[PDB]
Amino acid sequence: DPAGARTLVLMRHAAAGSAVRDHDRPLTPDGVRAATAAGQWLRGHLPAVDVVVCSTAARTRQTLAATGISAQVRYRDELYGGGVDEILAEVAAVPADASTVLVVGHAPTIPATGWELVRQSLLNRDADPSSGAGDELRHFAAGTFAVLSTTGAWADLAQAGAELQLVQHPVA
Repeated sequence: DPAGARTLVLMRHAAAGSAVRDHDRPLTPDGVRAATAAGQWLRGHLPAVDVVVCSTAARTRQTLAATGISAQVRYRDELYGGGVDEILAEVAAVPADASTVLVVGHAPTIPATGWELVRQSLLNRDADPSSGAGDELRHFAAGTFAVLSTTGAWADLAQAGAELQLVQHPVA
């Protein structure tokens, strides 16, 4: 039945400064360091990212740039303030044979998305409904990412859910 797991990385952009338009706010120097560290970790520890879905905001674009990940990128205004359902609709639309997908977006939606996927996966696995699975997402500062795994096709992610593997917190 399953035939391999797909890897989903849900990232909140790194720390950003001030600008006269919110969408133009740049990373701070500490946010650049945090995004750089996150990229180094991702490229050293996970399969190469195949597809990135990224908010059009400067800070999300810049976070991606700082990671050093070269992949096909889908920039989406839907990720600039979209909710869980919008983020999942965009993940569902990626090339189906992608093995590893990175999402670079904003809180609160990014951690909420992870949490919903975890709870759906619990349900599908007939887990104990008092399970604390997903509680690691309770801290999700700028630059954090969660790594999840699913056996479902990308299109089916909302129904299939995903299991949380790790949450990597910013180190700068």
